[PDB]
Amino acid sequence: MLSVASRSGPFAPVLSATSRGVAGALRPLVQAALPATSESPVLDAKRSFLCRESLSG
Amino acid sequence: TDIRVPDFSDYRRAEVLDSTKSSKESSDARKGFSYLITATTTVGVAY
Amino acid sequence: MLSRFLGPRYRELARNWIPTASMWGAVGAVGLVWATDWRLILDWVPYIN
Amino acid sequence: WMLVADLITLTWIGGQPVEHPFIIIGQLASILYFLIILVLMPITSIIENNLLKW
Amino acid sequence: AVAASSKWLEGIRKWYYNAAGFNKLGLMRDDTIYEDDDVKEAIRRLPENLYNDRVFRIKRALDLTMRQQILPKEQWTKYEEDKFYLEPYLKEVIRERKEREEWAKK
Amino acid sequence: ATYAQALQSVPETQVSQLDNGLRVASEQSSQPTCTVGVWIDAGSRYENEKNNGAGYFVEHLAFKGTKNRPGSALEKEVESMGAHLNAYSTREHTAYYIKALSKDLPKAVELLADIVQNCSLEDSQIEKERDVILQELQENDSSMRDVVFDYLHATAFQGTPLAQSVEGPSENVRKLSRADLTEYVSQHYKAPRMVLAAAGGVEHRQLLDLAQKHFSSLSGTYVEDAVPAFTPCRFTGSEIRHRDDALPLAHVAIAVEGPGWANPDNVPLQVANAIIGHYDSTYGGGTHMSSTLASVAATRKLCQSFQTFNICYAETGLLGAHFVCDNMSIDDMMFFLQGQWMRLCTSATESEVVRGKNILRNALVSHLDGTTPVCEDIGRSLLTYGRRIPLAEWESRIAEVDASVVREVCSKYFYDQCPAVAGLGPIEQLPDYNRIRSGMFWLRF
Amino acid sequence: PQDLEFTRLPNGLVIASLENYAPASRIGLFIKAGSRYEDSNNLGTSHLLRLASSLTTKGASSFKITRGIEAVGGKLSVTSTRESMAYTVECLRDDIEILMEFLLNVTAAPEFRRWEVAALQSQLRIDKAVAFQNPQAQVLENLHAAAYRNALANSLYCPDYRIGKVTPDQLHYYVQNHFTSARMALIGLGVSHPVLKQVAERFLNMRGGLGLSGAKAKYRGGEIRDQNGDSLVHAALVAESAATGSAEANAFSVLQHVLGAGPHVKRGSNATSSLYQAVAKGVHQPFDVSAFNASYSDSGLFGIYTISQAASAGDVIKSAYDQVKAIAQGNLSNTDVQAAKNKLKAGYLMSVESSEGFLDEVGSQALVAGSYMQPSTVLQQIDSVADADVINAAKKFVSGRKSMAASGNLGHTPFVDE
Repeated sequence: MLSVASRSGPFAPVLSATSRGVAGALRPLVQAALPATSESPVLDAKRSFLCRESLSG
Repeated sequence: TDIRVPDFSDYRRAEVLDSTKSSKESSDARKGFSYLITATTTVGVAY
Repeated sequence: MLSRFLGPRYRELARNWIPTASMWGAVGAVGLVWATDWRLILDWVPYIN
Repeated sequence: WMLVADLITLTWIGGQPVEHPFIIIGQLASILYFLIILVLMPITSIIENNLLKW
Repeated sequence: AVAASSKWLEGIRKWYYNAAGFNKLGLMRDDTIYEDDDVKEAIRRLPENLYNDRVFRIKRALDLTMRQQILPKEQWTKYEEDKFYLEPYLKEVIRERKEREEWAKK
Repeated sequence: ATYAQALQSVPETQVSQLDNGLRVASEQSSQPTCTVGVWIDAGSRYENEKNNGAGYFVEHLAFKGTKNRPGSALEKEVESMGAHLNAYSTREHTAYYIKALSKDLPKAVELLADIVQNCSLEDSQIEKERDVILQELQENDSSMRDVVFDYLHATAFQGTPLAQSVEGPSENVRKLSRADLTEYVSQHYKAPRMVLAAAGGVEHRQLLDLAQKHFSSLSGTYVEDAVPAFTPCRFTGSEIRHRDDALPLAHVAIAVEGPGWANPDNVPLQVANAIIGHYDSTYGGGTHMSSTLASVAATRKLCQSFQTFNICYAETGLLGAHFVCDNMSIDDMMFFLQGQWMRLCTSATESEVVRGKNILRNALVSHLDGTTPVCEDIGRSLLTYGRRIPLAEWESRIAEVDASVVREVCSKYFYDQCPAVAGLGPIEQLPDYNRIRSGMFWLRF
Repeated sequence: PQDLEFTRLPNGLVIASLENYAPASRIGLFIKAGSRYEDSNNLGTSHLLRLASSLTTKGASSFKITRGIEAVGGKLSVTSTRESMAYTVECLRDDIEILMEFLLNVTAAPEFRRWEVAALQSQLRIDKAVAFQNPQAQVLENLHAAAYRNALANSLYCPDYRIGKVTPDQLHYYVQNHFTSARMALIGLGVSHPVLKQVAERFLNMRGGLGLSGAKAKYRGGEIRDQNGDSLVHAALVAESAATGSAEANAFSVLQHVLGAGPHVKRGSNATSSLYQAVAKGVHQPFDVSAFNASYSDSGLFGIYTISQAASAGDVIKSAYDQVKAIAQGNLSNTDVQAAKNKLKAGYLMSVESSEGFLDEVGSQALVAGSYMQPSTVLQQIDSVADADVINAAKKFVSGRKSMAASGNLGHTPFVDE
């Protein structure tokens, strides 16, 4: 009936024309981050993650 | 977060030691002073 | 075929640049006579004799 | 090579006295030196462009 | 675009092709073009078999001119066999330059 | 049917007030879900050097148990109805909010009133929240973008409260007692400094009577009730350089002093930053893009990303750009960016301003999509402008911007001014401050 | 009001439109394509097709698409799953007619020129390395290869040997056989229903029917282990469950929320998650645990996902698997079932609030089922799930053949037969 995002877990990539590429829905699922020392590393092809997609205007 | 700028008070000009404002204002004054000290030099080297 | 001057957007090419040049076509009548030893503008004013 | 033969004419005229045949020749050759570079050479290259189907 | 001079003006075109002599060096017409920026973009867009044919034909003609020699007359490039291999790629590069220029003034 | 007619049919915001001074605002939009929260005038700019980690410590203990619902009993009640709790803390604001079903509105308002009034700061949850916060600080050091914006505030506002960080230094985290947290709530969680906002399937009359039932015992005027003093903060042109060659990419942020919240110069300065734009290496536009700095960085592979920002406070702000590149590209990225600022102070065309106005109209309506960003826009506009500015008023301010207005406002804020610079990583090719300061004026105009 | 207008065309195309009175509009085209429809000779063609939406078409050059969309402030994005692709356009209400024309040139008449496709091959390497900075992404691609022999085992990203070798003839062949009108749906959000229809009668000259049947997916009970230098161990353990749109699929959705499907409170201790409480009894170190649910058109996967440290990874997986065994032998309260139905009901209504989530929800219903159902109908199907069906879905997992994927330092991670 429904999407793959409703019954959450299988992932999806996006490409934009003026925005950044996103991977998945529940891949950074949390309370692995409240348990200590979950570091996102420095990258060599690094990206902006908030990526204008939630901007105030 | 443990990193902060050390104090620069014995190098500052008199107008910007109050540490509350003179962000935007008294800025045309302090660079208009140090532009006159160089503008005399060009007419002083014109002649 | 130098029609890059002929455009409907770069007519404001010459309107942001000529307010610089309000004296700049006559600075040779202000500045070169400072060193010519002529009397071009030296009769204009009683400033100089 | 018409331009080279025009500069040979001006080298000969410039060592001649200013008399009757060397004023009408020396002033028509002064005209043709500018007519070849400015007018005749750009038109002839365009004619050769059309003959090669570009 | 005159129908009365349809064959006569093709006689002057065939005469000028033989008076010019790049066909005696085994060259095609698009080999002899002056390479400005639009031509250098059209060479980069050629398929790999047409690029390699052009590079060898130019090298063979430069080697003939060093020796002051020409090819045998049965190896000259014929007039109705000259392929304008570069002309479709060059008309598209120029159309893209003129599109970016109307946009910059409107 | 028209964009102009669609801005008229947007539902309006209704504001009320209690006897203690608490404001209550709503927007009804006919949907089965809602978002309700509390927005507070509190933050790290109201802290001094003795309690700089106080407001961030209090946000951690907010969901760990109150007097009526001790321990995990608050968490079991939110989960059993399918609702979400969230919070954040900036340098000037603090928010707690709930996303729930619109028929669970009386239970949601009751839990929010118990969080902000009767939260227990128990002494065993403290001394175990210290180690969570101390480990979170070490995780923040691996985020290069968060470090470089903390550096930019620390050098632009050097000896003011606006230079402090939200989290506070590690020696303050080790020593904050239970007494310092109870003083922070009594001094700052006060009812004329709070806003109760809601968006979704809400009636305004229902939220007002729920606010009188649960919030009326808030102290209206205070013991001795002295006016909360507001010390302003000045801008200083300066720089800070952190050299570390083992990092693979370099982060650079640069800004001049910008306008405050209620300054009307903010709208043409956002049209101007929309002409510079943003770029990232995963974009599909690349070399064909309208922004000049974006098209140059894609053709020559100069950077990984850049962005422009407009940060506003009550009286001042930061106006600038941030970029990431390799160690051989810092001098070229700074050359092209400063050349675009000077090309808007002069020379700005009418066709750029039409594109930059269309970008700002699209970014304003794309933010207000869903009950949670609409509710956050209600809660922070009443603390900032004292009112909610509707979408029809934003459009009439945008429509009066033209090319000569952009040239006047950019010349006022950028031309011949001292910037603030922050740099981190392999930054040996970051230019000298004298060569950066000389880049803020031209030879001709 | 004006809930939805739903229409089948005589060539098989689905058109759906809802008239808002919102200042913005949204158009989406949804296609039955993606990585499950490629075979072993053209692996990675659908990843390159996702990255190629700005290239030159027959109606607009690549310069005019970038400049013409940016001149009004619009956007163009592509999103993909293993079973579908979606092309989305958004702008303000008065600009929507000229961005609808750009969307039809991209999907119905593309050109794949040699020099443009050759310059785009290096973007595959950048796009894959950005996505693989998340350790969840490569674990989930190994899990589909371990679980299936074909047709759902294909990755969303291009294989490394294949970067540089995707040809223009492969892109022309993929669009010709998979972008057809009986596999497509056009969904609007601020446009009237007559406007979308005459838009839709401008792509029917070619693409008249169904293009190519895909192979049915066959379950493999495999295992893939990936030793590397990451600091934490990611592991997943699944079994085959049920296809989307069945009564057994609803019982697995309720079972996921009984066990635990993500947190509700910021920095909370997950008090209602029975998986999280059972692991945290014996483990006193940082971890995370979740229930995994993936549902497709002819198959599905259900299981557990753990993130742990290297020395503790065997203790986390064994205690998580033992909790599912207690539910399968009858230990289930009706209080925990009713609390799980509330999280599943509230999460569905919250995922349809925005314009982005509402448009994706109508598009999936149009391709899978060919109709639209009100959310009042969806909320009554969740109510009809009984306690006997939740226990019976946990018995299908316990007695089923397993698949596994793990990554990190795997010196203490158990094998799938142990």
